[PDB]
Amino acid sequence: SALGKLQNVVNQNAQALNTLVKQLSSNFGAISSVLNDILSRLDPPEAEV
Amino acid sequence: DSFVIRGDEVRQIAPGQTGKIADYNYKLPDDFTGCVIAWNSNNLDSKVG
Repeated sequence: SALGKLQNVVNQNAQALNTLVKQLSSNFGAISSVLNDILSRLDPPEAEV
Repeated sequence: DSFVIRGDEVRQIAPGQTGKIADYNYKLPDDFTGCVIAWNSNNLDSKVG
């Protein structure tokens, strides 16, 4: 338990990176969370919406 | 631009619209700006035969 100072930096960096990566699976209000599916299911005028 | 089409196709004349005439006859840019004018012509463009 002597080296908590150096472990905290690694933990913070890893957790921030993990949160940033996990933020990709969110709708944010859209119908689906993957844009490949969006482009292959609707016409452009609402696909862009 | 002036032409004559069927009654149900007056709605198809708009940016980002899909249809037989929209794809194979007349296509509007998605960034179209201007106005659209249409009127019926039974008194001029109709024949009993």
